[PDB]
Order: sequence, then C-alpha cells, then structure tokens
Amino acid sequence: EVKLSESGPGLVKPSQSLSLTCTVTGYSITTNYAWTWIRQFPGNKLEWMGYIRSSVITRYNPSLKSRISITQDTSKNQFFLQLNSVTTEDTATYYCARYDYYGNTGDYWGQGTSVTVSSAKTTPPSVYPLAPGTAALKSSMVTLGCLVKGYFPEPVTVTWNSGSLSSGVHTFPAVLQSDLYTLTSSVTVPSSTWPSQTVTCNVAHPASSTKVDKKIVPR
Amino acid sequence: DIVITQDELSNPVTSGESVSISCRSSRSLLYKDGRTYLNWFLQRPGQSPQLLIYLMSTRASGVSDRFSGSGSGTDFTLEISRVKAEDVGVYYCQQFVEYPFTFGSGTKLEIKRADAAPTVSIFPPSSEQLTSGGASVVCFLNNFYPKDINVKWKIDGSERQNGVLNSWTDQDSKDSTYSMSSTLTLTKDEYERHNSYTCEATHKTSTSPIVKSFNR
Ligand SMILES: COC(=O)[C@@H]1[C@H]2CC[C@@H](C[C@@H]1O)N2C
Ligand SMILES: [Zn+2]
Ligand SMILES: [Zn+2]
Ligand SMILES: [Zn+2]
Ligand SMILES: [Zn+2]
Ligand SMILES: [Zn+2]
Repeated sequence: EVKLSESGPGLVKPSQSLSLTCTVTGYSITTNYAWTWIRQFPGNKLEWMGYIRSSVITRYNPSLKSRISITQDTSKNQFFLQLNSVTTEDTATYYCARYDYYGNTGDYWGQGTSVTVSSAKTTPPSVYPLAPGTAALKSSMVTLGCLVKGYFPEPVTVTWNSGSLSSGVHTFPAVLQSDLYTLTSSVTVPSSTWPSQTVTCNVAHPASSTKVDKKIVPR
Repeated sequence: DIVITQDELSNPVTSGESVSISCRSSRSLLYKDGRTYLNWFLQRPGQSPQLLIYLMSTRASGVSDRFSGSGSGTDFTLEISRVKAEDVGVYYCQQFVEYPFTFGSGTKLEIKRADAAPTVSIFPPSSEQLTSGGASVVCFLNNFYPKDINVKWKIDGSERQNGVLNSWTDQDSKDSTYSMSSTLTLTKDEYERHNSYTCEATHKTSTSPIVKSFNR
C-alpha cells in the first residue's frame, strides 16, 4: 500500500536551517497530487506550510515569507522541506501528507517528526527501574514502572518487552525543567506473571542515538 | 486569511449518546463548482490527524458510518452517532477553498462516565539513581474518574511540597478514565535523613484519602 514517513534532525539551533525528508513508498510522487507539509505547534495549533505537485509546481504559506522551499528527488521518491533562519517559534511536530484536488488525504499521512529549536544541548536520559517495595496482596495485580530522567530534547520512545506487552501500559507526558525532561511509564500485570516472567522497558532517545533496556527486578 | 473558530471543548457525552461538534468560517466555503470544501479530522493523542469527512459531507474510505457532516456556507456540523470510548480526541475542521489552507483550533471530545477510585502505587528510589546522588520517589494514580484529583506527599508525617512534579495523561481510549504520575525529588542525603514516605490521594470517590507509603 501507500506510506509516507518523515525524517530529519530533532534539534536545531536558532538562526540555523531546518531540513526534513518525506519518503513515499507504494506510490509515485510525479503524480498530480499535493505532496504537502503541515506542522503542529505545542498547543495543538495546525498550520499549512505548502506543497509540491507534478514534480515541478509548488505553493507556500505567505506567513513563511521567503524562508521556505519544497523540492523532490524523483529517483528516490522523496520530497523535502527547507526552512531557513528558524527561531524557537518554529518548534513543532512536522507532518507530510497527500492531499488531492478535493481535499481528500485518505490515510496518507506520515507519523510526524518532532523538531525543537533551542540553544540547549542534547543529553541522553537515565532509565531507572521502579519495582514495588514489598510484596502486596497475593493473587492480584502488580504495577511496575520506569523513570526516564534528564534528557533533551523530546521525544523518547518507551515500550515494554519489545512491544509484546501493550495493554495495561501508561506513559505519562514529559515534564520540562532546567532544559531537561523527565517522564515515567507504568505497566500493570497479574502478580503471577511477575516476577515469574521477565518484564523489561525499552527506551530509545533518537536525538542522542541512545537505547536502553532496563529489566525490572524485585527489591 | 480565512479564520475558522471551534469551541475548545464539548459538554461531556456519555458513551452511547450522539454528539454534534461545530465549526464556523469567516468566509463562505461554497465553491463556484457547487461543492463546499470543508474537511473534518480526528487526532488521537500521539497520533497523526485522520480524515473523516471531505467536501463537507462525503465520508472518507474506511470511515465508520457513525460519522456524518453537514452545513451551509459558514456553519458546519460533524455528527457522531452512538459515541464510543475510542472516539476520544481532538476534532479539527479545515477549509480547502482559498489559499492558504487553514485549520480550526480544534474541539476535544470529553466523555462522561461513572466515577472511579484510582489505583495507587508508590515506589522508593532505585539503587541505580541513589548512586548518582539523587533520589526520586514515584507515585502512580491510575484509571480514575472524574479527572479532578489531589495528591499529597508526606515525609515522616509532615507534608512536603517542594521538589514535586506532576503529569496527567489524556482521557483513556479504552475505559474513559484518567491517570496521573507524581514524582518527589530529593537529594540522596535528604532521602537518608528520613524513614517514612507517603503518597495521599483525595478523590470524589471517597471521603477518606487513599494512602500509600513505605518505610526506608
Ligand atoms: C487556492 O486554490 C484552491 O483552493 C483550489 C480550489 C479548486 C478545488 C479546491 C483545491 C484547489 O487547490 N479549491 C476549492
Ligand atoms: Zn506498500
Ligand atoms: Zn536523484
Ligand atoms: Zn485574515
Ligand atoms: Zn488505560
Ligand atoms: Zn530532612
């Protein structure tokens, strides 16, 4: 089927340039569709940035003045976004999508990519296991967790048992403080499955190319 | 530039009833071809926007028939029939008649349901963090309703308010409840100067707060 996937640096210093890539598979971008870029600011506000259709035609949002450019590499089936002299106001989540003449996008949207504009430095997180103090009421449920502390910038992906553990999982939004984020995640499982079965939280921080796998062990 | 307004929230809707979400444009969206170019999207937390309706009333492929849209030229309505837990999120409308294309500010669908006491869990700092000089005590309050909740920390009986960070999730897609994480951060030395650590939750579901604690 057709799929769109954005890629690019997750952190950029103010006044510098931003470059993003959208890889399209299962469909040719030399078609007369509006291969477009849209962004969402912290606060959920959505803004149309521009598009490219038929390989050589484009259009941009007037608010972006003359600092935006959209191009494509037909041989790789990729279109790009270029935003010059960025400021902290350009911090947002960037999405690529395929709009048609009538405004229909279908499910043709990428997963989106986060970009932060800051002078702060990239810092990997420290992943700490959260195991219960003592043994609670037997023959019931037990909650375990992971604390991901001191990273910058966002985001960070958190999973349990490489994804095979999905239900009963709650990952809380990150809280920023002193140019550093902290996030937590909990998972609830039958007092039986643990500690009999191993529970591990997988944490990946793309900006620092770091990955941590912390197994949860009884105190 | 065409401006589209949307109410920030909707009155809470009970799973089962139908709800209508509105969107108003500063200019008419009826095009010279007789079609009205207005889109409706649904975005779930951490998800990308998903198209539900285009051309004011045409349902996108794969879209549930519980969704329908209508409107005139400046006022549009999205009707969601037999609302279910999964429909929670933010709804945006988008005009596609004149450049630049613009989106409305979004309307969050708030689901109403039966009250529920939160499940409380408290965790002592990990030995890994204690070697770093820091000490975080974590408390999880899971699956409660309504979202209004109060958490209080106590060290050796006395209330501590500094060094506390909180985080709340969005409404749950499965059971419509809320969850919250509360972290108390102290230095390793400070954490050593005391023995009793407690997390107290005060919810509508109970006169007496739910208390969780451990002794170092
Ligand atoms: C600014 O250009 C447009 O809006 C056009 C017209 C015609 C169809 C639809 C999409 C196009 O881009 N619009 C109603
Ligand atoms: Zn494919
Ligand atoms: Zn090439
Ligand atoms: Zn205007
Ligand atoms: Zn849940
Ligand atoms: Zn003290």
